[PDB]
Amino acid sequence: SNCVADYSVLYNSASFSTFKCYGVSPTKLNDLCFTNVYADSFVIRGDEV
Amino acid sequence: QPYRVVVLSFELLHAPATVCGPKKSTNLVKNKCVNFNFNGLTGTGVLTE
Amino acid sequence: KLQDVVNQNAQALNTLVKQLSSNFGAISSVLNDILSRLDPPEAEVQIDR
Repeated sequence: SNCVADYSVLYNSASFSTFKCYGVSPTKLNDLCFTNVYADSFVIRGDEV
Repeated sequence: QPYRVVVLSFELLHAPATVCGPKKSTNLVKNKCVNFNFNGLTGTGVLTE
Repeated sequence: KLQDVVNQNAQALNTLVKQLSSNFGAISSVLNDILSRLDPPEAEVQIDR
């Protein structure tokens, strides 16, 4: 919270094997603003993704 | 293979905005019809004080 | 009788206004939030609902 983020930096990174989104389209993020971010992080099997 | 995974889980509550994507703000306009974006609650109208 | 006819119309209009705010199963009832959050290939499904 209480910061700015250029999501297009993430978008333009080819390193991500998927960039799927379910309630916003990943171009529009740079024009939006939010109350909480909630980032969650983990390691799993590739078949589990 | 193992995979690194991240989930970003934005909260769109009716509450003070606290993280934004980068878009540059501009001067306030009074008594003119304008498209407006305060904090992502975007609309169109006459912004009267 | 006259107060009744005025109230029934005022109720019909209050109902019709409140129905704008109903989701009908879309991700929002604020049409401009959908149009700012989503790209047309996704937004057309919400807006159709």
